[PDB]
Amino acid sequence: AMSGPAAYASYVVRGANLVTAVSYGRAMRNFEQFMARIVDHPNALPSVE
Amino acid sequence: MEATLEQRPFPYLATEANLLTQIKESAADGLFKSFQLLLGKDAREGSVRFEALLGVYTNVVEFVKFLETALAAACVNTEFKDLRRMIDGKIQFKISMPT
Amino acid sequence: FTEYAGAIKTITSALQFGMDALERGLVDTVLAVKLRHAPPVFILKTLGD
Amino acid sequence: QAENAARLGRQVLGLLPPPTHRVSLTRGPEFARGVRDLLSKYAASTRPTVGSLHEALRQAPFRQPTYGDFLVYSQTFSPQEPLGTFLFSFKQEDNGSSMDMLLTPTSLFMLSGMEAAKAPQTHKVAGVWYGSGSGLADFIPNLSELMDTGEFHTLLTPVGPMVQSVHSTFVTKVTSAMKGVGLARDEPRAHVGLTLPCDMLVDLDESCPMREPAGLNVTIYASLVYLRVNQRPSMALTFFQSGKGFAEVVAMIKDHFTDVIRTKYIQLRHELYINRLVFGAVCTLGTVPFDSHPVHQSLNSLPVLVFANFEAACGPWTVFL
Repeated sequence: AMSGPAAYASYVVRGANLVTAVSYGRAMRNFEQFMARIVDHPNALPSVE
Repeated sequence: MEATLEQRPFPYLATEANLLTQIKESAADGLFKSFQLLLGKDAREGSVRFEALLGVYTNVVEFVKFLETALAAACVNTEFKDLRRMIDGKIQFKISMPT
Repeated sequence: FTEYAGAIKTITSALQFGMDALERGLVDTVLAVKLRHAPPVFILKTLGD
Repeated sequence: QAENAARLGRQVLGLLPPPTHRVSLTRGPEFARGVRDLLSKYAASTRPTVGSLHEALRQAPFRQPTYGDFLVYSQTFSPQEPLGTFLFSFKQEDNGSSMDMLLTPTSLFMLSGMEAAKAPQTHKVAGVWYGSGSGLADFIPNLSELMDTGEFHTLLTPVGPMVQSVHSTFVTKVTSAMKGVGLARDEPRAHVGLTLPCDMLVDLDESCPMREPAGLNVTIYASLVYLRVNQRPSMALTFFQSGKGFAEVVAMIKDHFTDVIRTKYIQLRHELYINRLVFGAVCTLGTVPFDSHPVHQSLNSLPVLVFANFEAACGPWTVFL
């Protein structure tokens, strides 16, 4: 017996990625996470937890 | 880096004034650079395509204190403030031996 | 701001590197003290009896 | 709009030479508190941080170079350069109000006229920056006679690397650097290094090792050799990178140019002209700090070295033989 996910994980591009995806020709995994670090907490050191 | 042209389907805006006069002459003799013709069977928005960053993965160096190694059971640790001042240390033993 | 606060992260991670390359100096030299005073088994064993 | 003027209140009063240390005696021993950069051992803690050492980084040495402003014909200075080339100020006579003549080492290869096999790389590149060699020979008519009596090494004053060059159609402005590290104009907070073509540079210290001591210093030397090819006088400019000190490299340069000494002086068993005896000269182009890696590049191809942290300190021309 083992336990794990039953369905695949989801990754669809929302409106914040889609502006970059059409115009700049690039997209990025979890754009909302990059916004939490560069513009919101710029001096937060990269920890583990 | 020279800024180039690209055919990516921008959300274009419309201007009140027109543009179309004397353009057909200006393709033959260059009035302006960075132009690319499009005929009506292929004048559309292209299918959008891209590449992607999937993550920035970085090592974190967990420091290991000497005092919390189990090596330090083989030693006796004393914090000594001014050690550049000392010249020499010295320990004296006295051993009596009965018969 | 994100150039400034992205510059204060570099210099700390260069200087946390400074202290934690010196804590390895303890574990090096203490182990280097032991090996200068560690004769092997075959020399020391018959001196043990 | 005065907020823009308030910026110049910050930057000009922030960027000044440090004033003289002068404290009146009636204040007392306050002057010892005004000495901070001589303090060079800062205290450390268990977890030091920038806020513990923002005072430590604040004292920095005083470094400001002295620039050179040259107004050049747009024909002599080729309009595109890699922005870090070495320069020379050739000088014959003040004929104009202010017109100056500048020589890149690719350009001085064209006035030389040596064979292609001596520098097999730059001959293609320096042949497309200029004409066949008469576009620059029109300005100095004495290039036959300046080589015979040997006055050409007395007319070059080494200048240093480029910093900035604003180019127009007829007149090209050149901003050069002396005394050290030139500040980069276009990229802020950057420093222009000295770039040499890989063909012209000749390294000197190279061993298997089959030990040499380290140091803080390694000195780039310029060289310039009078020779004869096709029974016509011509020059040859080479560079050197060595930290051996001046007493060794003069003996080392003689071993590099052994064949050039021998093939010339076969001629003077027949004709002995005292004007012909002068052979070469060596200048000092300034120091390079130790263990900086010269990084190869590629331009158009043309491989070009680069030296970070270059500082310039020009010297005399001394005649070696």
